[PDB]
Amino acid sequence: MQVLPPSSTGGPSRLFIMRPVATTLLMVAILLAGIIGYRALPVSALPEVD
Amino acid sequence: NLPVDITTQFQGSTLAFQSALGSTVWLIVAAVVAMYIVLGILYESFIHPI
Repeated sequence: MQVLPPSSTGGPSRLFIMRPVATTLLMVAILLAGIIGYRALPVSALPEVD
Repeated sequence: NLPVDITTQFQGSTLAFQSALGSTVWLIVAAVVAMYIVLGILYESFIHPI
């Protein structure tokens, strides 16, 4: 998508301002996934470079 | 009054049922969170998914 005139003054992110609940729940899910990952993903001392 | 070197160990239904109990609560919580998120995406509202 090249430099087009803004679509009804929203740019390429126009639909994003039309989704309040969607955004709020998306970032709630992102925070929950990050918390359960930091409690679940595998933290090692060194990379697996053998 | 068995000798102190006598221990016990069990297998089968007890382990399966304990694993099921451990999995059920987290499964229900994650599922309910997922439905809340998708329904909020579909309706763009707070109390409609509830």
